[PDB]
Amino acid sequence: KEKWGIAHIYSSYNNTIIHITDITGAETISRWSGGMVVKADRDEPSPYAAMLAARRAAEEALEKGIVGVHIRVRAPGGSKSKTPGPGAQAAIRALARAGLKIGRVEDVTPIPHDGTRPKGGRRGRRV
RNA sequence: GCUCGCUGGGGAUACUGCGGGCCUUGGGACCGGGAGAGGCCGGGGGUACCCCCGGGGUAGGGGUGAAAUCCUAUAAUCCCGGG
Ligand SMILES: [Mg+2]
Ligand SMILES: [Mg+2]
Ligand SMILES: [Mg+2]
Ligand SMILES: [Mg+2]
Repeated sequence: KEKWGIAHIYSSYNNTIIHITDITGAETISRWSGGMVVKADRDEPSPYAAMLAARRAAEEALEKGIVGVHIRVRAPGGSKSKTPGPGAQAAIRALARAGLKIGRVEDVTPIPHDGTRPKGGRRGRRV
């Protein structure tokens, strides 16, 4: 019939991770991060690295019989920043261009209802 | 005039003081329908985060203006089921 999977995208200011699993999430199909396609630590969160990683993951998934994916994109969340980095949209676009169909798209960033205390003291980073 | 201070008598009753009588406006008591993260005690929850166990996967993760220390083949980061 139709084999559909899930693409988990983890986007921060330092890196990007693209992880394709099956429909239930318990079996991993492919997994690629920004540090596996570039040489400079400064280029890990760039959109171009996201495109490269997404292309590699999409090819590996396509060779195994996956047809389309639903997308779940997240920032670090918690007591860290709630906003996704610059590589999320580039990752989303590259998956479609590689040949996979796209289902529904939603963000699953974990948000606290007044949880724990963040780092930096009561004055924050002083730079 | 000064020693602005003392003392024997007579007169007045507006104000202050003292005694008596009569009030309700200030203050207090009580009744009615409502408002509020005011306080104390008991019970039930919400996501988030950390650690441990089991399944998948394999070479990086993290962090900076740029790096390094640090974590990772005793299988990390990431995903799933539980405590
Ligand atoms: Mg890296
Ligand atoms: Mg410190
Ligand atoms: Mg300075
Ligand atoms: Mg395991």
